[PDB]
Amino acid sequence: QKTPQIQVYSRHPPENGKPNILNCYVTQFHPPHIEIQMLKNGKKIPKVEMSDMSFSKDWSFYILAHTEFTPTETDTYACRVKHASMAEPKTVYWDR
Amino acid sequence: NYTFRCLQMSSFANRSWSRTDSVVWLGDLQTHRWSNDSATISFTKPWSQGKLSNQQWEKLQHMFQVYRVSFTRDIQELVKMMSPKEDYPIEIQLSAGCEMYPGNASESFLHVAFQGKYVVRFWGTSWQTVPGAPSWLDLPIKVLNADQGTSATVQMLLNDTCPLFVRGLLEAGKSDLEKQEKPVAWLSSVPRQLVCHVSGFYPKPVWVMWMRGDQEQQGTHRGDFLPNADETWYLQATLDVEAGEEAGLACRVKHSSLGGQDIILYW
Amino acid sequence: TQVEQSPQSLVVRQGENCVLQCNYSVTPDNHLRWFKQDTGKGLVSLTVLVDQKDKTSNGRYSATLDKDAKHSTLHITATLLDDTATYICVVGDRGSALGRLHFGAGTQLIVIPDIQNPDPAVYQLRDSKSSDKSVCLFTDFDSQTNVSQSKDSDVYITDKCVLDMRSMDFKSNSAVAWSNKDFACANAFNNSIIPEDTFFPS
Amino acid sequence: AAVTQSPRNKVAVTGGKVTLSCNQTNNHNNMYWYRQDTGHGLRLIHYSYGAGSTEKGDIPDGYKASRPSQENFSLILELATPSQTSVYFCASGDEGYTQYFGPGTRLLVLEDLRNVTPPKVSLFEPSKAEISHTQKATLVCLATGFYPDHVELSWWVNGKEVHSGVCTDPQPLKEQPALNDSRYSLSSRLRVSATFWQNPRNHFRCQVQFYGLSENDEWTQDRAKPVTQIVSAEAWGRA
Ligand SMILES: CCCCCC/C=C\CCCCCCCCCC(=O)O[C@H](COC(=O)CCCCCCCCCCCCCCC)CO[C@H]1O[C@H](CO)[C@@H](O)[C@H](O)[C@H]1O
Ligand SMILES: *[C@@H]1O[C@H](CO[C@@H]2O[C@@H](C)[C@@H](O)[C@@H](O)[C@@H]2O)[C@@H](O[C@@H]2O[C@H](CO)[C@@H](O)[C@H](O)[C@H]2NC(C)=O)[C@H](O)[C@H]1NC(C)=O
Ligand SMILES: *[C@@H]1O[C@H](CO)[C@@H](O[C@@H]2O[C@H](CO)[C@@H](O)[C@H](O)[C@H]2NC(C)=O)[C@H](O)[C@H]1NC(C)=O
Ligand SMILES: *[C@@H]1O[C@H](CO)[C@@H](O)[C@H](O)[C@H]1NC(C)=O
Repeated sequence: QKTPQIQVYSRHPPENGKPNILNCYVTQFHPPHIEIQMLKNGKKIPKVEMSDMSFSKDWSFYILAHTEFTPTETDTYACRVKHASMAEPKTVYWDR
Repeated sequence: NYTFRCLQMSSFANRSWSRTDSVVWLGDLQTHRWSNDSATISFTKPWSQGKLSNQQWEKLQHMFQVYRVSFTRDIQELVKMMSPKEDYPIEIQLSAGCEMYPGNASESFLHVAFQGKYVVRFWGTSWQTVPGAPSWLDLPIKVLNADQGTSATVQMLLNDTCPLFVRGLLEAGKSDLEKQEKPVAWLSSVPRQLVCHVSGFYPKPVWVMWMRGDQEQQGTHRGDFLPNADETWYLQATLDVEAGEEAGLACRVKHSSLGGQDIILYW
Repeated sequence: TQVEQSPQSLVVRQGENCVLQCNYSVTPDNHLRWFKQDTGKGLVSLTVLVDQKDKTSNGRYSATLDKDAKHSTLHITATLLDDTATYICVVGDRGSALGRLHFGAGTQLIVIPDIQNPDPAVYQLRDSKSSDKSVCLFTDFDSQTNVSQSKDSDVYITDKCVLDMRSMDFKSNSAVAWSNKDFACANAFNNSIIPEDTFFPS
Repeated sequence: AAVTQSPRNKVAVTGGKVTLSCNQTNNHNNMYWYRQDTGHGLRLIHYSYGAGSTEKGDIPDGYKASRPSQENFSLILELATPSQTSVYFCASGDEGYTQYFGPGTRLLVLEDLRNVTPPKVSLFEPSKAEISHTQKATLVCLATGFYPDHVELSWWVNGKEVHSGVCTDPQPLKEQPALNDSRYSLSSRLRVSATFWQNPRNHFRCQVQFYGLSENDEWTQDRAKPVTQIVSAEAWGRA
């Protein structure tokens, strides 16, 4: 088993009250079975898009989740990954 | 120089449940996908059929269609054959394609991994184990190499079909493969570490450095190339700095898209 | 069923050629093999075809295989009595032991032997241990003759059968009739169409 | 590269335990059990990739498989039913696609053994008149009064089996077709040259291998236990 590494980042420079896309890059895990959630203030965003799963030369899996978001002074966004390798699900928060 | 990769991933949870999904890459651009749920292979680019005629592609999709069903049963049976040496869950990954070099030259590969470790390859006219593989694999290799029909076909795919297909792909896909997208940059600090965010550039080669004028700041740590959804790239560089020292610090970015006029930002 | 054979059964005369079809939907189709099976016995392999469009022979047997059409035929040339058997089609779905074989239900062939010298008779034969019991043997009739059951159900009569004395290149038909008696051979086949030249010794 | 099955032929009752065996000395890893019924092609019951391994085939119900060694592969019927009346084939192979088949095993499973009966055998000697007319001599063998119909008739001259000049009824006949468990008769002919039959040093024998009860089957009737056995009839040549 291998642990997932999670990276949250935005497509365009973030501007308050200005439409954007939020990316969640999940890499380095094995086996391929994974459960990825994108959260707003702790609640699941719906209509989240996933790239197809693929793997790198080192045989480790990766996938890209992304969704449309508007950043505001007051909203917190996160990426929540569940995998066999972990006892508990791991949450990475978006920070500028 | 481009590498064409057909990456296959198959999971087997037990004796009955399995799924196989595939993706296809030319360099760092996805060309096909074939999910377990789909009876047929999907193009992800308009030029994904390359310079193949419709009859040729149909003939080719068909081959794979049959292989997917064959592959599933074979693995299940190879498990039956070795048991209780191995057992489910089982994870098999293939990596197949060719690297294209100038003019005529090319080199094909087919690499198999079992439980995330590279164990088998097709080489020459047969399957063989690679250094480190467990000896029990000798029975499956002996079984797989008994199949003369599979051998001739795989040989044909690697020596002939792959390079031919990819030469056509590079023609058809020239526009996309050679596209130039400009990076956009922004700056931020964390409790002090400065972050230069560079996003939206294509292709992958980029230069990003923190600078005080002409002086190139060591301690600039670039992370990894992270992908955007629109098939551009994202990269960031962190510089470690003392609190109350951000004055005069710039981030300079060079990229083929910008054509000479670098991006310079200031805090 | 994924392998079909035609015809289900056929009757030919000695010397005549025949063709046997095999059609299948098996996928993939690595090879196709034709078996011969004598009644009451095992599976002798005649040929195995392997190529996209393949052709094979084996003495009087020849065969084709067209993989696009998923079709194969087996030609027997100049049939002999011994060709009488069930012929079976098998498609194998891999080129390794990972394969499953898919069997046709077979095609049954009967070859009528050419009787060159018909000399039909009905003879009386005695029990080696018992001068009491006897049988009536109807022999040396050609193949345009039929043997039928008797009126009396106390009279047993068996269907014709052909023997081959390989050593002499000689074949003959016969049938046996006996009964628990007043019963005699001259009256034994009364309920059959027997030739007017049939020999009845004194 | 050959394969052996035993028994070749078996009469069994409902609720019995029947064991069919397969042996191969080819050092083949893989073995396979099939059954053949008229109107179907061979259908795979169970198979094995080596000692201690057994796998379900297409129609495994009512059968257990057993692979105790590289050499042996067994098909076990714990509770035999009439529907398992069939001809069973074993095969073996290495990594290649070829399967080398055994000679086959016929099994019949009856509801009751009450009627099982060995045949009576009689040899009928050549007609002097036939001899005179054809210069050929036909012996006739008769096997009568047996149940069920699982018999193998063979001819032997001077203790060696003969096939040339032999014809045997494809199927036995029923001695009383009206009746439920009718007994059977079966005939065979052996034709030879007059001078061969006229040789008083030639021993002719008709032999019927009957398949009946085992020494392990319970028998409760007064008459003799109708076990698997050979009954034969015999005569010498004469001038
Ligand atoms: C261009 C779009 C790309 C499409 C998506 C990419 C998908 C796949 C990429 C791979 C390309 C390979 C294709 C091969 C085609 C062959 C045709 C065929 O269909 O081949 C399959 C046999 O399956 C395989 O080939 C299995 C692949 C072998 C993988 C080796 C794995 C090593 C095992 C190690 C671990 C074992 C663990 C288990 C024990 C615990 C069946 O072959 C049958 O059918 C063929 C067509 O008639 C005949 O040539 C052949 O005679 C017959 O056997
Ligand atoms: C296909 O080419 C191979 C050699 O090419 C290499 O192996 C391929 C699978 C792939 O990895 C290529 O990119 C490699 O460069 C031929 O294999 C040789 O065959 C000859 C005679 O058949 C034999 O004597 C050699 O041992 C083989 N060479 C090696 C290096 O193993 C093969 O014949 C080619 N097949 C066809 C159908 O063209
Ligand atoms: C992955 O793909 C295969 C084929 O599309 C699926 O296998 C089929 O599953 C259904 C049951 O839902 C069966 O009726 C068929 O017999 C199967 N087809 C075969 C074996 O060729 C498989 O279920 C899919 N996997 C998942 C996880 O959805
Ligand atoms: C096989 O795996 C699936 C998914 O992992 C699981 O839900 C299912 O219960 C398993 N099948 C059996 C028969 O246990």
